[PDB]
Amino acid sequence: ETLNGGITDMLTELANFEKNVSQAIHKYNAYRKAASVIAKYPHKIKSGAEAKKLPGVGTKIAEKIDEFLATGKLRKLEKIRQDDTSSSINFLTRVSGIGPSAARKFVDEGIKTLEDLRKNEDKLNHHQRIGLKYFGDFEKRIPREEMLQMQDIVLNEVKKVDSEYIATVCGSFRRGAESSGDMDVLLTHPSFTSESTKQPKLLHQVVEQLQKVHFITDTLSKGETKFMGVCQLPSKNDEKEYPHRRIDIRLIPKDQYYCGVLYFTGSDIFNKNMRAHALEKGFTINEYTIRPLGVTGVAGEPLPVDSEKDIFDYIQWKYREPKDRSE
DNA sequence: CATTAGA
DNA sequence: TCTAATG
Ligand SMILES: [Mn+2]
Ligand SMILES: [Mn+2]
Ligand SMILES: [Mn+2]
Repeated sequence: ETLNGGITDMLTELANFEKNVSQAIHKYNAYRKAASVIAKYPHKIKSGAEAKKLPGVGTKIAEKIDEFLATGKLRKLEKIRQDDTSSSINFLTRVSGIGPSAARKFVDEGIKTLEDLRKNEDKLNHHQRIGLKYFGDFEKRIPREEMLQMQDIVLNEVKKVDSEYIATVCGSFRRGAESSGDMDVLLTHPSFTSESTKQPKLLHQVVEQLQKVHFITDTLSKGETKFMGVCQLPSKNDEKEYPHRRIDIRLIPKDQYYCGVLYFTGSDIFNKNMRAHALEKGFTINEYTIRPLGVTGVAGEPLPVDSEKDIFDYIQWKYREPKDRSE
């Protein structure tokens, strides 16, 4: 957590690079398991040799650790950090729509900067187009204050279109966070669950709503179950407009909400841990259900849920307010 | 780890 | 169809 820090971070830098600037899936995969194990080991690695004892630790990375231990740095690391191309790739990457594949291609074409991308708006797609559009506000955090404002309007039309809806705005917001990166809207409807062969419109009706009122402003992607967009809060009585916000709305079978709710609400750890416990408790939890375990090794059969509580009662735990689902 | 775009 | 990019 800290006695093995420099090593871990260095490695992951090492790993993140192979994946991105290069295509080295494997090396990258390499640096990761290593960067993983070395993180677990309870003592101060004092030499590669020592590291090397480890699993996934080869001559390659161990060599790497000596150098880092020996001298406060690493050239390979220093070289990359300098490398304009590779820099370039990391950069373009921030552009929502942009991935490594693109990055690279873009770079090869010579598009390396913000401006580059502009000049060639043609070379980019709608997503990427949008991404480029709202790059600044896309990297901006969302104050709860706003979060509050957003969730309000949203439940608002949700309600309006059909009173039979259920929306929850999950994530850290849901968890109390003083700020969020985007807004995550979970959605369901009685008239939609497991078997009841859809009602795409169900999703459809809302986005449309939000749009008509100006909440929704662009479309990153619209599917019959997962919309992905951009939104904004009505820029008040002037002098202050709002940044373009990333938002996601998703449809869900009323029969699997709460799990998914539970889940997407986190925290990553809270979940893992709760889930771990459900294992002892003779259960199985996952993004959609909760199945009781059969000693044969495994089992099935989706226990019925109607609330965040049921899942809890099931594994006989303490209801944790989402406030404190921190871990 | 599944959904969406796209080419 | 595949492949990329999001989460
Ligand atoms: Mn070994
Ligand atoms: Mn990006
Ligand atoms: Mn998200």
